[PDB]
Amino acid sequence: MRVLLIHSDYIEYEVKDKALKNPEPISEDMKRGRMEEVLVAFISVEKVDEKNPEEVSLKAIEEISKVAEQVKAENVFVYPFAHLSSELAKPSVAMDILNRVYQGLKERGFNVGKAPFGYYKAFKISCKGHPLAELSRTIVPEE
Amino acid sequence: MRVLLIHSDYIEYEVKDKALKNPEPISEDMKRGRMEEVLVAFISVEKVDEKNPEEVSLKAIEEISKVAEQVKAENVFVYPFAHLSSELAKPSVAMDILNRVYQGLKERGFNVGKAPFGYYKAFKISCKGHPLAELSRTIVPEE
Repeated sequence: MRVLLIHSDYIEYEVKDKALKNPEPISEDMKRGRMEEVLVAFISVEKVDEKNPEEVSLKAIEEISKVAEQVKAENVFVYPFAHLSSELAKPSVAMDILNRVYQGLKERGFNVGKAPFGYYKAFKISCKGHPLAELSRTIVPEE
Repeated sequence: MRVLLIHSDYIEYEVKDKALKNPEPISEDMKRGRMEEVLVAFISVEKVDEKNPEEVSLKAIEEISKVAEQVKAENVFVYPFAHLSSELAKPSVAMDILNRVYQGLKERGFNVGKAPFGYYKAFKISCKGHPLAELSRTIVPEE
């Protein structure tokens, strides 16, 4: 897994066309969203993550929480984002892990939003300028 | 080299703290910038690019131009962005290549903007939702 963490004044998205034939099933509330004062976690789920979805997710949950604690973010947004790696996971495993991370973060007491997997999305973001406001993390299972 | 190409209604930045000890020397006009209706090229210059800075840059110039032609963008923005790879180039070579790409794109008749290398930057972007509006490219020299 590769994660890009961006501490942002806001994130906003609107689901547009489908990018896969079998994308994530969505409800009407899921086709747009906005959070403010938010650590946006852009996530690429990778092939090696398929060895241990649970271990990878837990490690991601810990890393994302730690950065949110550092920048004092109470809001986290899980934004699926394939472009951080070419070594991508099967879409079913990607969704599995994205969900594990999303749920895990709520279980830690954050307010967490998400964008659905497998659609093209318009999105707006404003990245605060700070040293810890734009970070990247590599998280992989122990083999 | 890894490039993330985002067709955007706008990009905007404001240079904040320095992220390196020897960043790119900047003038006062360089510390903020805005373009609209713009193909934003987020660029990670990689270690393997040091074998042939010229060849890599030319390949990048061609790929970025082609995408701008597809989405009919007349404005391009070169945004240095280390997070697309862990296999990073020496900062001097990174700046060399970023400049080659920037200049090359102007020589093709685009209006081109850039953000300086080596600073933390606040930035705002709005990505159009379209299928070709958020793309990634790997460009490396032939060995």
